[PDB]
Amino acid sequence: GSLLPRLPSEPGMTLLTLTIEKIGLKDAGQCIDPYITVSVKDLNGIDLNPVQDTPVATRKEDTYIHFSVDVEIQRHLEKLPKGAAIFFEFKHYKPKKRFTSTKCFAFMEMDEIKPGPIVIELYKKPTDFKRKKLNLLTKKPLYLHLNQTLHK
Repeated sequence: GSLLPRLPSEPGMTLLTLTIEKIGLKDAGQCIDPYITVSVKDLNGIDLNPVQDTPVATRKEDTYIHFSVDVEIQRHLEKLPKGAAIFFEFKHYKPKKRFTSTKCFAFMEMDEIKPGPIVIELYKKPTDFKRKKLNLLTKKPLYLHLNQTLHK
């Protein structure tokens, strides 16, 4: 993993913690060494922040992988540009290919940052960091479940 510590607080500014609770996937339990890459991209799909990888999740069920990990967003919210989005890319080891593959992704726009639980739908790889063209992974109620906490 490469999860970074919370930034120092700045007066009058706000820091976001996203707790990645779990991810629903039809084939969750089949996914080997699953993890999530969290990035913050501008309108044009360019990294505004350092990319962060969760550690590998070990708590697997048939249709959920439990993470229960906090990710610290590496910029005070008021300093993010209006078209930014936070991406969550679910990655796993493909044993027939012997490499790590991005299976699917979720994202959230700036106007979706609000306290409390949120569920976000998954879109099929390859990740579109401009989120212009999206292919839904499943219509089943299998989502990425997050908790948002806004600090000061």
